[PDB]
Amino acid sequence: DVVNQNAQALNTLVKQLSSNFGAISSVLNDILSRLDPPEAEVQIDRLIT
Amino acid sequence: QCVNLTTRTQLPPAYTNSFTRGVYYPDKVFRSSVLHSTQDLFLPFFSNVTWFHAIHKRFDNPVLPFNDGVYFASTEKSNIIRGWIFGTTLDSKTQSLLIVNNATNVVIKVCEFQFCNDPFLGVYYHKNNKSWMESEFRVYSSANNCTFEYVSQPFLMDLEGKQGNFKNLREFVFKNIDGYFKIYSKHTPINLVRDLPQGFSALEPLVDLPIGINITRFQTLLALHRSSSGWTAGAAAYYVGYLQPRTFLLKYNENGTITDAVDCALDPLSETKCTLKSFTVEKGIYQTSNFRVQPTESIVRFPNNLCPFGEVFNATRFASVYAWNRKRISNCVADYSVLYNSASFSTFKCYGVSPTKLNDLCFTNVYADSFVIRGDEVRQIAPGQTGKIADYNYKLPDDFTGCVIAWNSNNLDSKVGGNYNYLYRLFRKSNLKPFERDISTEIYQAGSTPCNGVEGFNCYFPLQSYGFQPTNGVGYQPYRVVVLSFELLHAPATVCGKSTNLVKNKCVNFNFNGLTGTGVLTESNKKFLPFQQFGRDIADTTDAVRDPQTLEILDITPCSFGGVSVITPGTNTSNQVAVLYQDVNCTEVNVFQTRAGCLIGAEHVNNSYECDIPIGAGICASYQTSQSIIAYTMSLGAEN
Amino acid sequence: QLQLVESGGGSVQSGGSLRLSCAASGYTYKTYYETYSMGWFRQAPGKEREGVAAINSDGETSYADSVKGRFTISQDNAKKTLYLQMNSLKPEDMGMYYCAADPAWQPAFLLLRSSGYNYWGQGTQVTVSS
Ligand SMILES: *[C@@H]1O[C@H](CO)[C@@H](O)[C@H](O)[C@H]1NC(C)=O
Ligand SMILES: *[C@@H]1O[C@H](CO)[C@@H](O)[C@H](O)[C@H]1NC(C)=O
Ligand SMILES: *[C@@H]1O[C@H](CO)[C@@H](O)[C@H](O)[C@H]1NC(C)=O
Ligand SMILES: *[C@@H]1O[C@H](CO)[C@@H](O)[C@H](O)[C@H]1NC(C)=O
Ligand SMILES: *[C@@H]1O[C@H](CO)[C@@H](O)[C@H](O)[C@H]1NC(C)=O
Repeated sequence: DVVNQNAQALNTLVKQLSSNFGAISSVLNDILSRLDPPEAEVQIDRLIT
Repeated sequence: QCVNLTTRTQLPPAYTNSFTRGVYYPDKVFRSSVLHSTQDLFLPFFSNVTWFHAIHKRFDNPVLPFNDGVYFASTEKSNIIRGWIFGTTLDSKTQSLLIVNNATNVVIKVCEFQFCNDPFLGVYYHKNNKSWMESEFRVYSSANNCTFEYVSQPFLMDLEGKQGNFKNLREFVFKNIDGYFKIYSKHTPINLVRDLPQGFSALEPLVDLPIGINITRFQTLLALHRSSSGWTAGAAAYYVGYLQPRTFLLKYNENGTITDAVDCALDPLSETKCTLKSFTVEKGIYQTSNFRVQPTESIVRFPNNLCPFGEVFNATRFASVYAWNRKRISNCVADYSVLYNSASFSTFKCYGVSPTKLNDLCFTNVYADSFVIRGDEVRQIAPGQTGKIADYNYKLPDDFTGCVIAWNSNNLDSKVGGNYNYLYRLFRKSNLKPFERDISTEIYQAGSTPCNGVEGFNCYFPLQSYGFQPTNGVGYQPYRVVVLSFELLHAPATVCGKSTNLVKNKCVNFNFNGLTGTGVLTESNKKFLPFQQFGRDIADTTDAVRDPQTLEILDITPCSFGGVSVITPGTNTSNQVAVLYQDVNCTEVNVFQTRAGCLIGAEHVNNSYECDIPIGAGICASYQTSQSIIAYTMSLGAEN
Repeated sequence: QLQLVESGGGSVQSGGSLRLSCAASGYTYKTYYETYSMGWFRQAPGKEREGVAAINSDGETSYADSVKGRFTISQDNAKKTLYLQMNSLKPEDMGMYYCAADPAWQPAFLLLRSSGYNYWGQGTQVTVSS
């Protein structure tokens, strides 16, 4: 239970990166290299939050 | 002016080192004995500075850049440094910032001053009744366009004879931040230990001029005196430094001055001092920052069937302007480089295309209205041009995007019998429609005669014929005119057209099949079906790939191995350290391989001691006997 | 209709360093772009109108090799103003300079030919005394 608990914790911490968090996509390079950087600052701000 | 220096000789670039210099007060803020850090454009510790001097046949004047910001030392004895020419491009078309003092006033003029071919200051007549007279006031040619003349209070221009020591040690820090040509200086009279400038120095602001221009060059108004064709130059030297964005750790005293100033990137012990906010580090292992494997380079694989460009553009059976063969172009390799090398054209007019991204940007639906016409009728097929073609049978709209390409075939399509078969329209009944083939083959009735096929009395037949004689003029030549129209952004792009090499086993930044990935590219062993491209891991990321150009199974190992571990004993005990990288393989660069990572700068022992500074996996560190830092497996206890 | 305004003339000696300038005028900018195929079509006294310095929308400059190595044509697309720094005017550089217009993109081998320019400017004159 201890080892599986820490494993599920780490897997949850990784799988939350795949969530978009209200952005265009969860991939950073899609936001940073397509749309407006004054809009990408807002989106990356949401991502880092 | 233009009188050249007799004592000019190309002296070699002696690369001395700013040992402890380059520390200034950031602003007017006082603290009481804190360890405050900052990061700004600084003169780094132990970095190269170019040694300058003067002698009885070496006396030079370098054009030096003022891009970031400069440091300036000066070891005068009898005022060998006089003034400064802070010109941007050293031109009088813009304003050059002149600073000069002849022991009367620090005269600052933001004016357009022409740089002469050889300006020089200096002193002479030092035998009887000297009074420190000046050599030549001819350091400029033009004097106009002044925004702000300025005279500050004069500094300590040392007319007092202070020879021997470098007590005229002038430390000048000059930079621009938002139009602020600030002077950060503090004249520090040295104390003689052994003949050389080194010590802990502190500098302060003097004056600011909110001007708002840029300066990228400078020279320095020098002086000549003998202990320069008639009065030579004495023995006085100086250093020249720059500004780099380092990170300092300033320690203040009780009453104002800086006590300690520690730059970070000088050794990782100073980096640990930066992190811990302490100049004295206790006993133990620590952690400064992370480590990052650098990406080397990139691998880009361009896509490679072809559109009929060797077929339609090299055809023989052609069309007419009265009825043009609308070519169907859909989902083919739009090879536009073979469109580009064709220098056989006659009129190549690309209106609304992306002509730089011909191969890169690709289009939805391409309609090649290719039809061969008379030679003079090329100028009308344009958005903005009308006439015999644009308003009669073939209308490009005002929302046209595409090219118009023409080239001649006078050797083949001209004929003594003439190409009269390709008929053209001469008159017009109704308002012409864009991209609509008008093939109304009825007699142009211009009167009350119902013609319905007959010619003659009020029965106009505008369906006339191309006279393509073998000796045509420039207006009658059969041009293979292609108006390459298309449809822009109404569908997913179908008609779509210089790859790089393959580099394995290296930390590169690839771009395979849209995604730009980063990692060490090895070769896997899995079962990729030919449509299966992306291997996913348990962490749902990209694991194993395949080049869309060449069928090959690959494997990806990511870069940026671990972080930075710093081993140190107590600072009062020693100041030698040891470098550990967190769980890496010995690749980057004494060098040891542990389970905790590659260890740098230690000694392995065939014994075991009591653990003082632990590392990991039963391996500890200690500073024992020359005494150095040894690495050792921990002694588990007394084998009783 | 697309129009242009030539300027930048000046009566100098053989070897003058001046600059041409083509102020954009007219009413039609029949393109979704502001970058055009233009060119200073000099018409010398005793010679025809010829393509001397020309540049398209991408920046492919078209020169004549007799005048190559001195001139500098710069199409300022932010103001739609074509220029030509007429450096070191040889005695064949006298003539009425015509900046011509095109809402399209021409290659390096067709910018010099003046057959595909339906929009023409007024004209500026440079007297190059030998
Ligand atoms: C200064 O430049 C020389 C090149 O002549 C170089 O060898 C040296 O490492 C540089 N740095 C220092 C601190 O001397
Ligand atoms: C800024 O610096 C550049 C580089 O010398 C110079 O050309 C320019 O005139 C300066 N001023 C402005 C407003 O860009
Ligand atoms: C306190 O200030 C005086 C004079 O301002 C100075 O001499 C002294 O060194 C200062 N105290 C310390 C501990 O530096
Ligand atoms: C990586 O480690 C293995 C053993 O674990 C060793 O054989 C190999 O040489 C190392 N490679 C590098 C590049 O350090
Ligand atoms: C420790 O002993 C081994 C032999 O058992 C020897 O090869 C090695 O060099 C010794 N370690 C050092 C640091 O000399």
